[PDB]
Amino acid sequence: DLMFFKPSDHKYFADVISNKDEKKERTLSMLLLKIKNGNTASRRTSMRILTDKAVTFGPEMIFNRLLPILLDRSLEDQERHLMIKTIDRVLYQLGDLTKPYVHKILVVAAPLLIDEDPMVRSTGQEIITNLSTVAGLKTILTVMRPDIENEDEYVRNVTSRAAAVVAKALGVNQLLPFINAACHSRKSWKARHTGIKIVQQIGILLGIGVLNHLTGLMSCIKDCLMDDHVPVRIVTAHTLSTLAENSYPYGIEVFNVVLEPLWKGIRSHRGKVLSSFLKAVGSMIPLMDPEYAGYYTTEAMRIIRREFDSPDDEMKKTILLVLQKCSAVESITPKFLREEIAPEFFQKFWVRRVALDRPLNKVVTYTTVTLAKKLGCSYTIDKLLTPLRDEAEPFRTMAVHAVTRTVNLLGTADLDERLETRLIDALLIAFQEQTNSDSIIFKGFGAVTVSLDIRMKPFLAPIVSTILNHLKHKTPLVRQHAADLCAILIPVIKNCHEFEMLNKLNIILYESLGEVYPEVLGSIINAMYCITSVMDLDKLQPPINQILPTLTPILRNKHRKVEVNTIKFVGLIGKLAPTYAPPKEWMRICFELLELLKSTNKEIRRSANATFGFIAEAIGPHDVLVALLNNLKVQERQLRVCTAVAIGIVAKVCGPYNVLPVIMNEYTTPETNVQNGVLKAMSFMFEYIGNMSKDYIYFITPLLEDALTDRDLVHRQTASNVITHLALNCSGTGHEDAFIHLMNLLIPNIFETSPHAIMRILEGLEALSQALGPGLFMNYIWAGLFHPAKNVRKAFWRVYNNMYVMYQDAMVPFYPVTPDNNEEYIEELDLVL
Amino acid sequence: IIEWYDCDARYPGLLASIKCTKNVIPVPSHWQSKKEYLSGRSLLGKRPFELPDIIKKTNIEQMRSTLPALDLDYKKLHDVFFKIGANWKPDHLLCFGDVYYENRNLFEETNWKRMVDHKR
Amino acid sequence: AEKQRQLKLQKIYKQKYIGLGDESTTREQWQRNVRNDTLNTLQGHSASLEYVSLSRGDLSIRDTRIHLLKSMSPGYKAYLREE
Amino acid sequence: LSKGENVPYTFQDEQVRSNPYIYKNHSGKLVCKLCNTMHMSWSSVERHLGGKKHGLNVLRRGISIEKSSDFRQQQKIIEAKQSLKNNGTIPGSVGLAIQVNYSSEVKENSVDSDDKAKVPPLIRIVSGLELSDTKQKGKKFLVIAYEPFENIAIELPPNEILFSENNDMDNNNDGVDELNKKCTFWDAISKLYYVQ
Amino acid sequence: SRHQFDLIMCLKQPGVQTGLLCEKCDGKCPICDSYVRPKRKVRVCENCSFGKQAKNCIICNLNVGVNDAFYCWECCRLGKDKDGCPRILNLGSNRLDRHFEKK
RNA sequence: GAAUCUCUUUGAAGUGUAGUAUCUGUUCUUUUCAGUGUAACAACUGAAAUGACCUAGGCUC
Ligand SMILES: [Zn+2]
Ligand SMILES: [Zn+2]
Ligand SMILES: [Zn+2]
Ligand SMILES: [Zn+2]
Repeated sequence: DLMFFKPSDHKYFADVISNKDEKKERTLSMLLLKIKNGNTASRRTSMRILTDKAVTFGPEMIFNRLLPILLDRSLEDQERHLMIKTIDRVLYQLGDLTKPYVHKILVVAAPLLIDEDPMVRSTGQEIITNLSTVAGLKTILTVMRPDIENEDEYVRNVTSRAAAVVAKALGVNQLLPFINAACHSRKSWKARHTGIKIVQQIGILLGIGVLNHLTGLMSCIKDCLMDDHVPVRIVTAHTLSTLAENSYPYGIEVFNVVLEPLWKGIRSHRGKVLSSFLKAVGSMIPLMDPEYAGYYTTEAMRIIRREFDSPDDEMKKTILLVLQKCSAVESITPKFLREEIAPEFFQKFWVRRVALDRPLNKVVTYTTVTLAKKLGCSYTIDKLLTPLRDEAEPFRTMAVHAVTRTVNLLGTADLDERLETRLIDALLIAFQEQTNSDSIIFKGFGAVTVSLDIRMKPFLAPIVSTILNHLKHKTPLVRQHAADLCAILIPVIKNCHEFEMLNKLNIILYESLGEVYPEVLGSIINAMYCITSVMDLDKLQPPINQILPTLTPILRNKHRKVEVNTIKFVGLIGKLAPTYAPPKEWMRICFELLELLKSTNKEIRRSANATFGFIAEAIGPHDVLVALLNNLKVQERQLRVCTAVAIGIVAKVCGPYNVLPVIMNEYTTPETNVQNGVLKAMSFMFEYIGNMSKDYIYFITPLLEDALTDRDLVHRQTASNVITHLALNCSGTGHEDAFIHLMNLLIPNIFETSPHAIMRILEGLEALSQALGPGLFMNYIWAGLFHPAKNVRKAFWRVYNNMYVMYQDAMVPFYPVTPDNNEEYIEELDLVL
Repeated sequence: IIEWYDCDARYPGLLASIKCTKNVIPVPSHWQSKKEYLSGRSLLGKRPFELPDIIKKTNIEQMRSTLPALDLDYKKLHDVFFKIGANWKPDHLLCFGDVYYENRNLFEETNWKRMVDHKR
Repeated sequence: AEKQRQLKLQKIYKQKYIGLGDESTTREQWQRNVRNDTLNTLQGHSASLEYVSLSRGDLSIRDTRIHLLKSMSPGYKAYLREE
Repeated sequence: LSKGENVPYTFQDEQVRSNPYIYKNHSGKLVCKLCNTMHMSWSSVERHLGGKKHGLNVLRRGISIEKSSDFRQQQKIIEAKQSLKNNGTIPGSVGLAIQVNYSSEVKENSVDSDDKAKVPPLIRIVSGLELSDTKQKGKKFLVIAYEPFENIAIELPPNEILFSENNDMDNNNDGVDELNKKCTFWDAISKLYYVQ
Repeated sequence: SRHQFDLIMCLKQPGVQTGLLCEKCDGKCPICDSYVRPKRKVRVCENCSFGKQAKNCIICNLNVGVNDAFYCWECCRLGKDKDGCPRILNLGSNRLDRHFEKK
């Protein structure tokens, strides 16, 4: 179809606008166009054809036409990635490429690592890690050498990351002498620089794996750090930060070499150089020995306090990191911190201008929370009460975050009655006065209320006054915000035995349930869920049986969260209140969900399936199965599969004695899709019952008789999926004679191709290994184990690989090995005493 | 048991010992055919399904018509599987080395085994 | 893609669990795995180890255990021959 | 696309089918019993029927049957002509003779485009075993046909009459069959067809 | 993974740490993605934890998980429980073409 | 809110990733040799006899 013509890139293709090398030459570029600019159904086919024939086409023309496409500026993230995927599949296919085209591809996909999104970063890493095995060590090393000498900061940054991904892919032991080359190179300055950064991204990508390799890198740090070049010296200091953080306290013995020059750099060069240096030493702090930690921390804290006034952003960010790490030191006392560090902290770094920039606000909050551990919690929050009542809304937000992360760890039990009062007062003030739309306030406020609960009652009343006050408001943002706060505060109210207050909450929310805005309505239903869950059903005001019939129309509201919380709450009434709602109304629920689960949400769809268990416990299981089986006939796969799930859960809660006979008839129905839904529903209903299927196994085997024998690879597939769960949970019951049958029908299917069929059949045979035991399952595998056919062999050695994985000692007695069978045999097997 | 294709067995002296070992069950012979193991003409004439008579006693056959609501007693169904059908077992099953080749149909052999029983 | 993953998992499972017959495996390579696992279990279970000790009649049981360990390598036959 | 026809399942133990071939197996798919080919949709079924594959299998099945051992444009006014049966006799037995008369240039003045106009009336002996009503049967009919006019039949209870033995001296212009050349005359100038 | 093919696993010797999964992926056995009768908490090698990447969902590799992942009783018997470190290193063609599809 | 009159009626569609099956269309030997390939085939890769004689064949030239 060639959907969405690209005029410039197509006229860039030229080729056919309207001779085997001309035919492959043409069809190849035609396919490439199918991928880049084309129809989804078309490009999906051109992918399979291009990969199947990827070995046939010459990589010279493949990459010759393909690569320069990505050099244009008119590409889009969609299309560029559509070509990237072909790059990956072809490179991983051919597996061998000449060095010039290796260089071309590495240059083309090299910038991908720098893109802002980890989505592109990931595939940019994938092309390089797949190419590394293709080209090898020597090729890539010959590629990076002329590039590291480039004068372009951009490209140097690019192949820094690229070289790192190569080092991780082929190992950093093989690429390490190259790191020593660009590292220790006396020739070029940028070669030193990038040679140092490569160590950075190597440390980041390896993570903890950098330990065993940390010896060679610290050589480059110690020798190349001494360079007179300020940028070099800085980048080395950053490498110490990354390799220390990823290092974890082990590496101290190695870092002791570079430990010394950092301090003489600190006391002298100052400036941003001291920013990077204190970043490095700060990262060294956790790995320091307790005595050494004691000395060097006390040495650094003076420079920190002196540098509190730094107008620069970077230095403040570093200082916060150094305090963050030094907080864990046992040497510096919480008394020391409260007497000196903390008071000079809260006054300097909590100024309103601090709160303006988020990326700094992060480090501020996390640093403060790390301070809260050593500092007294009541002292920290004591200093944190004044920032709560400030009139700046983002500053109030940061003020909240600090309380959230702090109270989660420590809890508020340290606070006195008075400042505990001023705390909740401040939280209510900032909560009712909030201008900005953000989800944090109700979350963290709820965390505080979960932390302290019995103490809330005299505050618990006014808090709910504010709650209702916001529940009537003209802005849906504040509406759903306050509702989310409700659902969180519901469990706490139970601790004060306010239950009538929960009743009036249930009233007002139930009356506001008719709101037009879905985004708020969902949260309201969530608060309904918390209320009904917490409080006893009998004392619920509306009551429930009046609640649910108003819920039945809600299911058609579409959107998502409305059905999320709606299905959650309908399920809550399903398990909790079987009697209240009338069974015909429950049937209306069944029809509504049965129509509802076409939705694309796995949470809505899964929970929807789960509610049929409660509805099946309350109401007639056959009554549910009528609607379910009637819905199996629909062509839509989600309907078939998740109606099969519903049949499974109903068979779990009701028991298979009811559900299975009607299932078998629904299998007697001639329709394929129905039979598939039956077999899968049988799979799920078996995996949900561990000990039940043992008694039901024999009635299954005549059904699988026509299933496994059926011509359709689908029926054979899903039947094998039945044999998986059935065999796993029924293994060891003594039904092996039936399992022997079921297997005897499976063995002929081993040669069946396709990924789904082959993995379902493998898993089925592995389940049979547990129910039969290897010995017979072996006997088949043995009589087919080698064979001339080169195909039969490849097929059975898969089953024997999985068997060797699960069982080894189990197969030991069963090896058909005799002294005439093999030369050496084992002399000790024939010993008899 | 050894066959002409065993000549190209890369380790024929070994493969003969394994294949001819006591309890091993030779590979199903539908390999070397390209028919994907089922082209069977007999597959066209296979019955869709038949309920096990014990389950057919449950009468849901009449309650729901599968061929071109339905509530039943819990005690009835439960007893059919357990009280009535505990000792019940499928009549055919298969044996240690039984392997199902494409052209095979078990049903005729079931009526056969049952018939060797009744008729004397 | 899928089969291609099965190749990588073939490399990983082969690395962990040592011998796993992939497609073409020489009888010398595979039978060695057989011998190694059988001896492995004979010496691995204190039970079967105690058994082989008596039926063989060695003076001590660890002689049988370390015997099996030595018997895992091929050259141990010629080693016994050179005694 | 199914044209409202009902294709019974293969297991329903066979109402006459259009083509007694395409069936539905135990599953919902459609199959050609001869070709042993599965087809997803009725459109695929029609592609199969219009395909050379199915046809080849049909010819092979017809060969198996032998081993086991102008029609459109036909004008039809359905007008009963006038026959004149008469008991004849010669030597040495008894034979029948029919004298069928046709139009007197009354309506044949509008159609003269040498379209089988040169073709004379044709006779054939038909067994009553096949009729539009299929009620009673067991005797033969000496059917006589001409393009425009309507067919005509004459019952022949006697197993054999006038069935001669090498009347002429074996001359081979089969025309339509031995019957027509052997014993028919077509006075085309007067439009009188005699048969005996 | 059991369903998406291109997803690559870790398979190293698991450490003491427990893998986290997000509320979105909650309830799946990281091998078979089954919701039934979970048994043992997943354990990952230290190489998959370290810094921020430790907080990721071992299943979808993107979101930050609160919950611990458990193996099901079918995988615990199949032994895939003890196979190695489950994690998804590559984001996978599905999630990729999803992100590039929307933006 | 209540009272009266006339007339009328009833008694929504849709997506992407991987993968599968099934039609139909289309292709097909002049003969050998050798290699790859195959379980053997198949398939693929290379070359090319021309002449005479006898009743498929030739220790033929
Ligand atoms: Zn046909
Ligand atoms: Zn791991
Ligand atoms: Zn997740
Ligand atoms: Zn599992």
